[PDB]
Amino acid sequence: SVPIYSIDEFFLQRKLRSELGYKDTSVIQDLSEKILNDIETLEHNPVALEQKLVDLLKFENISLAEFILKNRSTIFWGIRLAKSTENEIPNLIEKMVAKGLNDLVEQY
Repeated sequence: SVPIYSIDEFFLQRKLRSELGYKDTSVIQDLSEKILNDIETLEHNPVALEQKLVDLLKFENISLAEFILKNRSTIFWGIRLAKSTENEIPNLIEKMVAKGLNDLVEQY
């Protein structure tokens, strides 16, 4: 469900606008980064991450948690690939160092 190549820089921002409905960009910018910041901290366990995501996205009303749960690693490392411009070559070293997670086999 959704490869790593498909996830561009503004992938999570577009998914939030379509599902939630937020017209404003700076509401999406904070909310996209706020979900991403929760993921990196709670990579240690999946069940604790669902507790926070249910609160941010405002309960079963919207939900959208299972979509982020299955793609938690893919989106976080996916957006980091497209974000870095000019200083992208030090980030391509960081992906080699950050290899505690499973090997995402994907090339350009």
